[PDB]
Formats: sequence, C-alpha cells, structure tokens
Amino acid sequence: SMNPPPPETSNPNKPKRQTNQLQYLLRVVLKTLWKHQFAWPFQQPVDAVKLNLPDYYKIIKTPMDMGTIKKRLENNYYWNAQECIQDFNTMFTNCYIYNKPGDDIVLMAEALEKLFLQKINELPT
Ligand SMILES: O=C(Nc1cc(-c2csc(=O)[nH]2)cc(S(=O)(=O)NC2CCCC2)c1)C1CC1
Repeated sequence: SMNPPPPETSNPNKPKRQTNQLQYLLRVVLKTLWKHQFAWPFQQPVDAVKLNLPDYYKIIKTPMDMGTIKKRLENNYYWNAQECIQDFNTMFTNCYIYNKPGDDIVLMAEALEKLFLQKINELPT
C-alpha cells in the first residue's frame, strides 16, 4: 500500500504511566488544539491515497498526528509528558519537512505550534 500502518497506540512490551502532566496534555493541550480552525489536517494520519500524496511516506519516515497522540494519551501509552511532547514536535517538524516555507499547510502548522508552546510553557506539578 501507499499507506503504511498507522503508528501504534498500544504496545504490551512498553510500560504505561499516568502523571498529572500527561493528564493535562490530554485534557487541556490536545483537546484545546483539536478545536483550533487549523487543526483539521492534523487530526488523523495522512492518507496518501485519499490526499493524492504518493510520496508522503517516501519522505516522512516517522509520521505522527493528533489522532494518534490522543489515542496514546487515552491508553496511557506514554511514560512521561516529554515523550508526548516529542510526538507533537515530530508532527510539526514533519509538516515543515514535507512541505515548504509559506505553504498554506505550513502557515497552519506554525500557528498550531505557537499555541502548543503557549500551553506547555507551564504544566501542572
Ligand atoms: O487531512 C486532510 N487533508 C490534507 C492534509 C494535508 C497534510 C496533513 S499533514 C501535511 O503535511 N499535509 C494536506 C492536504 S493538501 O494537499 O490538500 N494541501 C492543503 C492542506 C492545507 C493547505 C493546502 C490535505 C483532510 C482531514 C483529512
């Protein structure tokens, strides 16, 4: 397929954890970003067949999206907040990598990344 399987949202080999910061990442950070007007391209894995981006996964080797992040948070997949934050950063950087400066999709990611940074500036103790 043009599409690889989506990133795992569970892994029985990997230990689970719940922290105040991870709870906040789901309840506040993810769920607020999700409602932003520019969130829609990032709410699910890129479907290269649907979107006619046959080279997407030829270029992007560590795909990530907020649908996956949401499911990971719901499943207590992450060890800590930093691990989850890394997934958001991978999502943004993928967008900058696959596209180019000034593209509409990049303007969208830029705005979401700013809002994301505002929200993770302070996490609960
Ligand atoms: O996701 C959707 N559409 C969609 C997503 C992308 C995209 C997500 S991550 C990335 O790098 N690109 C891109 C497109 S596009 O080819 O049609 N370009 C558009 C997107 C915004 C500005 C130009 C579409 C719908 C939710 C499933």
